[PDB]
Amino acid sequence: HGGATTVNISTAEWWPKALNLDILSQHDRKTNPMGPDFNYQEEVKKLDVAALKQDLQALMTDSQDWFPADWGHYGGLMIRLTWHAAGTYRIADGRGGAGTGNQRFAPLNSWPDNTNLDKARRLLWPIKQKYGNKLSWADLIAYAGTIAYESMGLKTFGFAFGREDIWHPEKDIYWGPEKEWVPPSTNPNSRYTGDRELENPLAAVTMGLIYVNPEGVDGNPDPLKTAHDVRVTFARMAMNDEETVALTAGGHTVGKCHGNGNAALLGPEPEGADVEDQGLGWINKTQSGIGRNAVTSGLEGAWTPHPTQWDNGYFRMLLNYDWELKKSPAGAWQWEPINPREEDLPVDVEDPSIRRNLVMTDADMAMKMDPEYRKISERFYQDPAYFADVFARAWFKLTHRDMGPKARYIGPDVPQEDLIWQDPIPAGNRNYDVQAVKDRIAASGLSISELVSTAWDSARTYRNSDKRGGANGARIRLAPQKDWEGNEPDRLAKVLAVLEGIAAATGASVADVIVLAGNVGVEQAARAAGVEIVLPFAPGRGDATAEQTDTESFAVLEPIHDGYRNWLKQDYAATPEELLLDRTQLLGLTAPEMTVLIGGLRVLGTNHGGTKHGVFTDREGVLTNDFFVNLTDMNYLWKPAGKNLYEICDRKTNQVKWTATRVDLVFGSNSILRAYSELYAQDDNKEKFVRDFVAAWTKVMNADRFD
Amino acid sequence: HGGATTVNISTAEWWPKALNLDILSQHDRKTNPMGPDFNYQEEVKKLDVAALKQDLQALMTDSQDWFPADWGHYGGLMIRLTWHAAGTYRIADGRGGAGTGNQRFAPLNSWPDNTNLDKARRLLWPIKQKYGNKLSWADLIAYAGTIAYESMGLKTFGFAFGREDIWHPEKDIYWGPEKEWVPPSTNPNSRYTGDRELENPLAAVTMGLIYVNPEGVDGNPDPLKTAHDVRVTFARMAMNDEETVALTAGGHTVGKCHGNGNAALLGPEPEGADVEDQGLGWINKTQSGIGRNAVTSGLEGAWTPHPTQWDNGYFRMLLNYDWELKKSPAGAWQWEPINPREEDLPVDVEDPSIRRNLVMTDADMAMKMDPEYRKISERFYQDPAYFADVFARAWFKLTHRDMGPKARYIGPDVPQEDLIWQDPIPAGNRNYDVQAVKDRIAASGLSISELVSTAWDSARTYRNSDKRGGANGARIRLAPQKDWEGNEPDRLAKVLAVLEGIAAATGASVADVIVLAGNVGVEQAARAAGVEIVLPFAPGRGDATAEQTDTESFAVLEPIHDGYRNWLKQDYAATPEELLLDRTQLLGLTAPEMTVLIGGLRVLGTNHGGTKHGVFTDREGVLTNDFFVNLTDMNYLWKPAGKNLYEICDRKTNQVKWTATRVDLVFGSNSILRAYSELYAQDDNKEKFVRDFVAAWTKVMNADRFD
Ligand code: HEB
Ligand code: HEB
Ligand SMILES: NNC(=O)c1ccncc1
Ligand SMILES: NNC(=O)c1ccncc1
Ligand code: NA
Ligand code: NA
Ligand code: NA
Ligand code: NA
Repeated sequence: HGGATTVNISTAEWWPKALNLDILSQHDRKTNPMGPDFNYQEEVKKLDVAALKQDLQALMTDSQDWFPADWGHYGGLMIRLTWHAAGTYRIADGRGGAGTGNQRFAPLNSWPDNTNLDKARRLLWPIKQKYGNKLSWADLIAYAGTIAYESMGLKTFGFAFGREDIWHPEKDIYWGPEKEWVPPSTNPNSRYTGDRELENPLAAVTMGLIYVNPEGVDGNPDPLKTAHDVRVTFARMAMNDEETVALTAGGHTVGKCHGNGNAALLGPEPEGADVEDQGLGWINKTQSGIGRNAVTSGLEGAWTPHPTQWDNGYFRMLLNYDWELKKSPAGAWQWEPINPREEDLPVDVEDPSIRRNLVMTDADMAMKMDPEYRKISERFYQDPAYFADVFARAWFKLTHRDMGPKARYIGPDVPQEDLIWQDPIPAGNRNYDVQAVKDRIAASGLSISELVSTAWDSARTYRNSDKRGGANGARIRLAPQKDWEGNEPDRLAKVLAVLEGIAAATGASVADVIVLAGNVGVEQAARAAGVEIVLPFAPGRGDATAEQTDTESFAVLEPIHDGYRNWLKQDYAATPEELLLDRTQLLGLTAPEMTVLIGGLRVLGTNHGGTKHGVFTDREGVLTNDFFVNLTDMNYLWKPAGKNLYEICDRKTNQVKWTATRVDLVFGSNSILRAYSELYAQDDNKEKFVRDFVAAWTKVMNADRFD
Repeated sequence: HGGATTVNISTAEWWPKALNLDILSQHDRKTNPMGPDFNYQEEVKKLDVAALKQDLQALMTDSQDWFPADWGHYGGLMIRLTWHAAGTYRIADGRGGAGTGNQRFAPLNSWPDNTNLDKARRLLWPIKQKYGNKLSWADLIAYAGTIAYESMGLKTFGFAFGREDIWHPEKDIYWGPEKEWVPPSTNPNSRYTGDRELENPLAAVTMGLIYVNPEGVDGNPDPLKTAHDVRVTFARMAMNDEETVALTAGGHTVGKCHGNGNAALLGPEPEGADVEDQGLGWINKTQSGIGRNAVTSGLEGAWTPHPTQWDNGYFRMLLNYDWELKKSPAGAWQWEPINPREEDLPVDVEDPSIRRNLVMTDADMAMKMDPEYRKISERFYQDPAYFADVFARAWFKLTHRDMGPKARYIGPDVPQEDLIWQDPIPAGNRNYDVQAVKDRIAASGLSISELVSTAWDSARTYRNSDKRGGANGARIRLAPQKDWEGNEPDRLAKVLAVLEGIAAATGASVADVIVLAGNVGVEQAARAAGVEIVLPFAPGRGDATAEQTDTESFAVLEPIHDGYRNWLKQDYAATPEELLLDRTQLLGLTAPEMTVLIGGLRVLGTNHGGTKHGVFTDREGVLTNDFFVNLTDMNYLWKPAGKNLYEICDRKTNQVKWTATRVDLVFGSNSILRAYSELYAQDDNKEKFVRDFVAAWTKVMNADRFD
């Protein structure tokens, strides 16, 4: 046969550095099986949430013969699922999280840490079958641990629904440079550089772990290094000290470690296992892997005397006893108590009249041994009421920190309360005379550059990874945002002065105006070209207050690179086009959209700094395919002027016609991008360019509109 | 930053064997930049072909300063472009060819053999700009060599238009196992196995060569090995001895080898070159690479005294002179004449008053030295008229062997003649009473299995790689097809007997009936389910005669594997699911379509051999999601029964409920496919399953309808 039917037969073997444009073309018609008028948001509403919880509760104690629930209670497992489902989230880029059901596809379905979560997912199947298209997996998975906590005795803070499902792995996510699973923090391709600093975009200490290692740093028990490790990793998943302790205690307040066997004797991870395993993994055909002779972490024992119940066991065991390293039966550093009481011994998973042992992971010990955590552990020990209130919030934050604003939240249990990390925003003045505001905007002595940049910049923060950022809420005017360099705070100030009063004058939100300012500016550059159109408009945006604005959090959204405005804050070690590709992907743009947006924003002179790189025109401020036209023109030759800069030179005359950056010239060099640049440079495609630029513009501006 | 912005950051690093489903999801909305009501077939019609040739002719002698035409004539280069554009085609799978404009994207844009074709493509740009959306690149490229031949003095047989463009590389194509360019025919990953046999699906002797090596087999001049090499490679691109000679002589009757420099001193291939090279490649910044001090093959000299003119020079030089190995200035085995005449010396590319040398490649020598080719070379020497008629056809076959049937051909120069390799088919009886034929079909004592298999099998031959195969022409009834095992010739015979007379009785083509037979059978299994529908229908199919049917050619289409009917002729070394993925891709099916088609065809008992593997039903012959339902059901466990077989067993009882093949179980193991199988197993999706199966069924049946 002659197809390329295995995954490694790619064009990525000869040119490994080459741009990964495939990440822009994800989740398209052909991969998606749903109809095209399908819409989950409206379909989920129709779901009998009441009945659903009837059945999740049901299941938690319906032990299946093919994978026996510890003590007749899957509660433990189901929480871990949801923990690990959410564990992947990182604040740098917002990627990862419970938000997509990413865990039922590779790579995550086969991470060491996600061991046996394959079973959990399958245990849920029959429910997802019963409820069908009204209950995505992403949601079902996010609920499972939450109902589990209820059934085990915790009042949880609430729940939303409305996480749409995907149908393949998120190609856009970079999980770390490692080549094998769980390596030491020094190998040829280690993610640690310098002062043992975890390179600045990742949240786990090694590949295929969720947050940290349980045997301690690099397999080497040390409660106080571990402590440090925990503090950074959780911080990068947006959790603070209080939250972190609360979560760890809260998790380990139920359930068990499983390591009562020989790890190596387990089958291959689910992506490695063969068709007979029903797409599960880590199956053990040699000996029994169910119930009691079962291995998962390699660690063995339960943190509490009653692991199917919510109680204070975790700090009671941790603070009362003294603890000491020992080795699981599978052979793993764990901590056990030095001569405890039989009463405190969790019993056996099959036969309740056999007492087994207790454990602590190195990360559990970090809670006692670290001076800062210790202070919090004490607080929850003698104030359980607080512990449970804190934890229930943190679990709910954990499981929703990536759904973005409350516009998208759905179903009966949604905290009516506004959390600061829901980046809240008022509703906007729905209706009023738009055309009037356009009128007054046009009046001001305000250039198309000024208009369009500001509008662009309010909008450019958005990212689908976790649905933060956007035009909406006009957080651009507020701190910390109005002082960011890339955001040009002088230009900004000036524009807002105008637009704030025009918005005051009109009772249309600064946001709506900031946007409409862009819109106008486009239409002006377009008309001046000769095609006159009205850009569409979505009024209704609120104006979020600085109280409801966690400024420390918003730093991860600072633009320190924006190709669309030829902005680069430093010289980074990633190429400035790789950088753009990242940005573009997070906006949710396609490759062609990315292509037009450059072409247009160049010739409208939106270039940050009043720089004129990639402004291939005499007709600056006028929406034309001029960029694409001179880019593709071989009357010119391109010369490096060092460092993200080139000179465009006439071949005959040798004079320099313009300058440009890698961001600009990537569209004339890359074969797929030059396909698009050639398209728009065609004589017959000036209307296409302009219709097209505008659709894309519009798309970006309505990026965060969940209404 | 945290995106996966370079190509090698994939899931294909941990599980290299894993199924490449990405090949099914190619050429989708997000990669495609055109509008959605765009349609090229109708848009090309509007093109001023007359003016186009005015300009191609124009260009052939408009030498550009940035890449100087040999003698003021690009003719040579432009032919080579089109040759190499078409060179990629292979008959095994139909993949490769001029048909898509695949050459302007990686990998082909950077093959060693395609060296400097990057310049050719760019030289054409301004024309493609001028004509815009009415002239795809795929067509423009296919024309360039054809107008070149005209302008140089050859009456070409004709031209079609209507090759749609792509916007990224055809991921489906496997070019060979090699890891470096042009290696020896023995390295760890060599494509040669056994008696130096080129493994049965590929048409070049090594990676990134078009057909064969010019320095001889493995760099080792031997006209008579080379000869053999040529004979097989060309045969695998569908050319016979007569055609092959004709083409080689015909090509080398104009143009030159360029090797007047230091090869190593050339820049990186276009995918390797940096943004400053304007997405060209092999640029030489150190010294001059234009005009005369120019390197391409490494060989140097011209095959004929007049290389810008069509003449008899090629055989005149080859047959009159005796020849001897020597070395280009770049250092390459070529053959030169032993003391020729100055008159016969092609002059210099810049200064016509300097005489240079002649060459022959080892493949040119193969024409003289091989006894069989020699006989043909003699024939063309003393009968130029014949040579040119033969060659013009072969060039036109070369450039159109992949466009499929003449339904798709467009524009003023199309040979009114029918060539046998256009797999011709009569027009069908457009209108007549369909419902009547349905009526009579239903009458016959003919099962849903019988109906649907036959209908499936007539249709299953189709492949988009080169648009051969399909329901149309009913070539299934004819030889060689009605004797293929997988095609079940008894069952077949029986059905046709019936359907032939029903078609005789009705004046609807056997093809239309064969299809409509399937259609009915579906509707019967569907109604019996309880959903009653009318499947759509495209009448109009002709019935091709066995005269207009090159039976040797049709062997490459024999189904020796069809998962959709659990058919496997042997035990191949590729996995039976990899095999399906290939088939599915060539049909043009998506992953979800692939998924339903299995689910349905199983339960309709279409399984080849009357086998019951993957027939998870009591209600055999009834269109239900039964397959998906029991597949996903964990009351069962799957046990290998050796060799593409498994037993589905009740966990409690240990009895065997059904059997199944890897093709069946791949949908319950693969994470992306089990996503789709779970979808269709949902309680709420029986109508979806059935609407969906039917759309897919329909798609397959109208696969070859270009009307
Ligand atoms: C929230 C929640 C949570 C959290 C946060 C956590 C956190 C954690 N964790 Fe966890 N875990 C958990 C919850 C949890 N957790 C659970 C539930 C479990 C168990 C369950 C069962 O039973 O399975 C665990 C389990 C577990 C285990 C065991 C596994 C088995 O099965 O065997 C381990 C090793 C761990 C570790 C860990 C670490 C290292 C950390 C850091 C911090 N953990
Ligand atoms: C048809 C057509 C054709 C064909 C078939 C061919 C076939 C061939 N071929 Fe060829 N070629 C050609 C056409 C051709 N051809 C041309 C046209 C040329 C050149 C052009 C120029 O001038 O560049 C060549 C060229 C050539 C060269 C040179 C390159 C440069 O530039 O330097 C070589 C080496 C060759 C080889 C060859 C071989 C080995 C073969 C096998 C067979 N090529
Ligand atoms: N390996 N882990 C288990 O088998 C399990 C854990 C928690 N509840 C039920 C089963
Ligand atoms: N390297 N080949 C050339 O430069 C060329 C060949 C044929 N016509 C024009 C230029
Ligand atoms: Na995310
Ligand atoms: Na407990
Ligand atoms: Na092809
Ligand atoms: Na000639």
